[PDB]
Amino acid sequence: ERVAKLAGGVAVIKVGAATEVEMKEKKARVEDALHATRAAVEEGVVAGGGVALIRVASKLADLRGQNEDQNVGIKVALRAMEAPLRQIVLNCGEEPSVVANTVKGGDGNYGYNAATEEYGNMIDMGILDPTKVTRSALQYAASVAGLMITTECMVTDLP
Amino acid sequence: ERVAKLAGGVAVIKVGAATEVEMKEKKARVEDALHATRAAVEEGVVAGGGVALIRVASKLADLRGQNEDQNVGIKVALRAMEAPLRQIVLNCGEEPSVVANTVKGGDGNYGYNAATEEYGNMIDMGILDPTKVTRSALQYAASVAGLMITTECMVTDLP
Repeated sequence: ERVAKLAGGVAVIKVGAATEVEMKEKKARVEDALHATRAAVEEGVVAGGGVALIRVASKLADLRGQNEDQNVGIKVALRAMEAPLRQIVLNCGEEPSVVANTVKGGDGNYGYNAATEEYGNMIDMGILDPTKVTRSALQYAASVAGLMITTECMVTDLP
Repeated sequence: ERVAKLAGGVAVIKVGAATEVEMKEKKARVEDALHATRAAVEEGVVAGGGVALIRVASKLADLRGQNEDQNVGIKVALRAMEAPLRQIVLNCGEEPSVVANTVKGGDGNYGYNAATEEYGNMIDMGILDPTKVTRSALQYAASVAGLMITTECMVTDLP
């Protein structure tokens, strides 16, 4: 904060809306974007639409572990890596597996543009997620769900 | 017509079988088939796997009615025409929308062979439904469900 006061400078974004329920959801989105850009800057961008994830899943098609159970454990994460793309499509009322099949038929930054309903190069269409966020999504989900599946017993209060 | 009936004799069939159950059971299926056949003859075969229906749905992609409600009414039947294929696939434990997407990507008699789990030409693979049956399925379902959706009030006995 002090470095900006001295350096460079300090900027304020003022959000406009007609009402107050609008003000709140809008201010919340600008706050969200403000963070996501700060993350991209410290950690770049990758193809959005969750294609980045689908792309790393095919790169790791040949990853193996110390034994067969570890292998299924890998295939479990890879298969999960498809889910963001799969939900995005499902929220559009469209066939999620059919979109996924055809994105997985492509290469590099080829993806589905859910807004316009046609395939293309995601970076060219301006659909970029920041790397830090995609990474962070993955690391954290993995961390919790990893633990979660090792649960054999649960202890809680009575109803 | 009187000559044809008379000169002419009557052909008979004796359904052979191991068990009296199967026997009389098989006998049944026979009389059935015979039916459809006579009918099939009077008015043939079409690609099974419910592809015929999926095929007519794309031919009618440009059908319209007297007003917008009539239009939705058309899209409602077309969308339904996909259901047999969709159930067949769902009974195999496989992704029904993914199969449908790829059959709809094809043409003519290209379909899914649920038995062998691979796509191909349905007539070549011997998967044929008789026309009279496919037609008749459609006409009757339409007839009842058509009426059914116009229901605003129901009158029955007390529980």
